[PDB]
Amino acid sequence: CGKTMLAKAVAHHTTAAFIRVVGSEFVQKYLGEGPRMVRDVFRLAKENAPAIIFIDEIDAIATKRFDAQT
Amino acid sequence: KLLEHKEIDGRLKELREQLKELTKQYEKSENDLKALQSVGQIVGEVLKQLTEEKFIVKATNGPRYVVGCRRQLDKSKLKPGTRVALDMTTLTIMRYLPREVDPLVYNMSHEDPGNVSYSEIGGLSEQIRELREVIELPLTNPELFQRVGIIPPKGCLLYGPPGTGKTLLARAVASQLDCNFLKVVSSSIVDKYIGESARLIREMFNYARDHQPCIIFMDEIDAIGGRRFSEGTSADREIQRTLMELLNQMDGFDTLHRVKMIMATNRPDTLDPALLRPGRLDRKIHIDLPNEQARLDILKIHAGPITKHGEIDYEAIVKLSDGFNGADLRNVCTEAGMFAIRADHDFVVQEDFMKAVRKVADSKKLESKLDYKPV
Amino acid sequence: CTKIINADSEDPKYIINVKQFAKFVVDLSDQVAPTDIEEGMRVGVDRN
Amino acid sequence: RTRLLDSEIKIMKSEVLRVTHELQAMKDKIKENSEKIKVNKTLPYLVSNVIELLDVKCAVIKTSTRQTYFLPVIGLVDAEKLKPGDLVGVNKDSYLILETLPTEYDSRVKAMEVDERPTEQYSDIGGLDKQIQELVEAIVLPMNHKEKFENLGIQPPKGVLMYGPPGTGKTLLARACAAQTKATFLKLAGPQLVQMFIGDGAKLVRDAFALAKEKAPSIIFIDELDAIGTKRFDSEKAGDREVQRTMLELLNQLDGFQPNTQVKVIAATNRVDILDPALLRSGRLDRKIEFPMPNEEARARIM
Ligand SMILES: Nc1ncnc2c1ncn2[C@@H]1O[C@H](COP(=O)(O)OP(=O)(O)OP(=O)(O)O)[C@@H](O)[C@H]1O
Ligand SMILES: Nc1ncnc2c1ncn2[C@@H]1O[C@H](COP(=O)(O)OP(=O)(O)OP(=O)(O)O)[C@@H](O)[C@H]1O
Ligand SMILES: Nc1ncnc2c1ncn2[C@@H]1O[C@H](COP(=O)(O)OP(=O)(O)O)[C@@H](O)[C@H]1O
Repeated sequence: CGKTMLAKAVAHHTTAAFIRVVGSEFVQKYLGEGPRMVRDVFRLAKENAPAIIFIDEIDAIATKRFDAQT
Repeated sequence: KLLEHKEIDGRLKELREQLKELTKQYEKSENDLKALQSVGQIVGEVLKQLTEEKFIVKATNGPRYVVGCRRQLDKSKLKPGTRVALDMTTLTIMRYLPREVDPLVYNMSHEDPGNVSYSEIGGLSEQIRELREVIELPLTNPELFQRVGIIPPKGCLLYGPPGTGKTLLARAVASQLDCNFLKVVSSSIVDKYIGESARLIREMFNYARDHQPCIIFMDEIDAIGGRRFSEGTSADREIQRTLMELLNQMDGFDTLHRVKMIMATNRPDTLDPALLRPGRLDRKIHIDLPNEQARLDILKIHAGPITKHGEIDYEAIVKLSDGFNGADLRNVCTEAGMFAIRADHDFVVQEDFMKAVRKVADSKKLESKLDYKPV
Repeated sequence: CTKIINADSEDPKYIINVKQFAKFVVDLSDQVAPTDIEEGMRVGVDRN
Repeated sequence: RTRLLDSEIKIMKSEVLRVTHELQAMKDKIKENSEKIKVNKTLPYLVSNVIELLDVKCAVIKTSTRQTYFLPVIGLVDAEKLKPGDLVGVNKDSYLILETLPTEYDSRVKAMEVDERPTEQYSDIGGLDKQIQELVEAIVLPMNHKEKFENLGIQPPKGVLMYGPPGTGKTLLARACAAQTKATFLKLAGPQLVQMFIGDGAKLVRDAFALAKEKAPSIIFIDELDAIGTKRFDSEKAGDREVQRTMLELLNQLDGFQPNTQVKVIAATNRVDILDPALLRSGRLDRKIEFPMPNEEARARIM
C-alpha cells in the first residue's frame, strides 16, 4: 500500500540526516553482535545530526512468545 | 670420437634429467621457507578512517580491533566497506582483497550439466514466448521500454500441476547463456546455524549485482515460502526472517537492475501474499495439463529413439490420453519398451502402446487430483 | 572425549570430532591394534 | 688423432663433472625431503574448506574453528586439482594446507550400507511371481543389461514403489534383492531424516544421494515413506514444516534438475492416500505395485 515509497520520498526530501537498515541484520554468526549493532546505530544517530532512523519488518525482531532454550 | 660424443651427450642428458626435479625441489624449499612467513593468515574488514595510520577493523570471528598499515598500501584506497588481510601476532594490515566468492554460490554458479533446447520441449510455446518477453527482450533491447516510458518487469513466477513443463523451460532456458544463471533448490539455503541463510542470500544478491546481467532461479520455493505463523515452533522464526529479508532485498531501497527472478513451485496455495504481490512478483504463468495436440507433440518428441515397424496411429494414444502429465507419456514409451524387451523383440509392435496407456491409467487411479490454484 | 568420523587407507590417519570444537585428522597412538576403530564411537583423546 | 683424444678427455671430464653435480643435486633433494617431512610429520592436521583461488595463485580458506583466512602461498598442494568447496588438511602452526581429503560424509550416512548381506532366496516367496519378476526386470536388468535398453534405445524406468496392507509382505523382497545383487546397497529408515538442527535432514538427503552417486552400481531403498510423504497443506499458526523441506529436497534430488540414471529408488509404504502427490507424480517414481491378499494357495505355500 505504498509503505516503502513513503520512506523513499521522505528520505529523498529530507534536509537533515537519515539512516536505514534492513530489519533482519541484527542477528549475526557470533554472540552479542546485535546489541552492538543497535547501540552503535543509535549512538551514531545521537552524534550525527537531528536525524531520522528507519526500521522495517519488526516481525522479524518482535514476536509474542519465546523459547529461551533454543 | 663418436663414442666420446655419445658419452658426453648421455652425461648431459643424465645431468638434465634431475633439472625438473631440482626446479621442483627449489620451488618446494622456497614454498616452505615462505610458509615460515606465509602465516599472515587472518581476514578482517575495515570500519572507518581514524587517521592515515590509525584504522579500525573487525575480525570475521568476533571482536573489532585497532590496526595500522605499512606505508605502501594506498591508505586512501581503503574505503569503509572492503575486505583486508591481517597478521596475528602484530595484527597489522598487509593487503586489501576484493570481494569474496562464498563458494556455496559457486556450487550452483556454472555447474549446469543440461543442454536441452526448445525443440525438446513443446506444447506450451506461447508461454515460452511470454517468458522470453521478460527474460530476453529487455536484456538486449531495452530502448523500447524507455520509448514507452515504463520499467521492464522485475520478475515472474510459474505454477501448475506437478511435472508439467517448468524446469524443462528452466533446464531449457538454462542452456542459453550458462554464465548469468544461478539456480537453487530452495532447500540448501537453510542451515542449522544461527542466521547464515540470510548471509548467504545477501551475498547471493551481491553477486547478482556484481555481474549486471544475471538470472537468479529458485525452484520449489514452498520450503522457504509458507504463509506465515504465529510462532508454533521455533524454526519458523528464522525461516520467515529469511523470507522477510529476501522481500526487502528484492524491492527495498535499491534499483535491482538487469536482474530477473523466475520462480517455480508445485502449489501456490501455500504462499505469502507478500510474496504473491504484483509489485513483488509481476506475472504469474500457469502451465496446465498438456492438450491433445500438445500430448501428440510431446510423445513425438519422446518418439525420437524408437526402433519398430511404423504402423502406428498416434491419434489413438492421444484420444485415450486424458489428464496425462507432460512426463508420464515418456514413461509410457519406456513401458512399451520394456514390453519389447521381454520375449526378445528389438522392434515394438503397434499394440504395446495402447495397453501401456491402460498400464499408466490404473497407475494414476490413486492420485490426489488437487488443482491448488494461487490465491 | 572424542568422536570418530572417517577411516583412511594404509597408515591410520583417522578423522576425529571433539563435540563441536574441531574436525580434524590425526593418528592417535600405537598402544592398541588399529582394529577397534569403527564409526559411531568415542575415544579418550588429548589436545596435543 | 689429437682432436679425438682431446674430445674424449673432455667427454670424461664432463661426465665426472655431471656425476658430481648430480650427487650434489641428490643431496639437495635429501635436505628437501628432510624439511618436507619435518613440516609434514606434524600429524595433527586441522582441516579447512577452501573458499577461493585468487590470482594477484593465492587462496582463501575457512577453518574448522570458524575463521576465514587468506594465504598468498598455496603450499605443497598444487592448485590445478584444487577447486573451491573441497576440504584439505592444514598445519596448525603455519595455517598452510598440506594434503587433500577424499570426501566428507556423515557418520549416520556411513552406517547405512549393508555389511552383513542377508541371505534369502526366491523360494521363500510364495504366490508372488508377477511382482518379483517385474521388480527383477525393473532393477537388475537396468543393472546388468544396459545395452539391452540401449540397443532399442530408451532411458531405464526410474523409481519403484510397492504398497499394500502391512501383513502382505514386501520387506522380504528387499532382503532377497539385497541377497541377489553384487552391488552397493543403501537403506533408510522412514523418519531417519527428521532432525531439529534445521536443514540437517537436507544434509542427510544430499549426503546419502552423493554417496549413492559415488557407487555407480548401486540401488537406494527407503522403507516406509509415508512418514515423510504426508501431503502438504495450507494453514495458519500451526503445521509441521521441517518435513516439507526434507520431502522437497528428497523429491528434487531424485527428480528435477541434473537428472541422473545411476541409482534406483525403492519405496515401501503400507498406505497410499497419506502420500503427497508430488513424489508419486509420474516419473519421480515409475512402477507402483500392489500386494494382493494371499488368495487360496499362497497361504499353503508360505506355511
Ligand atoms: N500511491 C501509490 N499506491 C500504490 N502503489 C504505488 C503508489 N506510488 C507508487 N506505487 C508503486 O506501486 C507498487 C506498490 O507499492 P510498493 O510495491 O512500493 O509497496 P510498499 O507498500 O511501498 O512496500 P511494502 O508493502 O513491502 O512495505 C510499487 O511499485 C510502488 O512503487
Ligand atoms: N511440455 C513438455 N514437453 C516435453 N517434455 C515434457 C513436457 N512437460 C514435461 N516434460 C517431461 O517431464 C519430465 C520432467 O521435466 P522437469 O524436470 O522440467 O519437470 P517440471 O515440468 O519442471 O516439473 P516438476 O519440477 O514438478 O517435476 C522430463 O522428462 C520432460 O521431458
Ligand atoms: N512368502 C511370503 N509372502 C508374504 N509374506 C511373507 C512371506 N514369508 C514371510 N512373510 C511375512 O512378511 C513379512 C515381510 O515384511 P513386510 O510385512 O513386507 O514389512 P512391512 O510391513 O514393514 O512392509 C515377514 O515378517 C514375514 O513374516
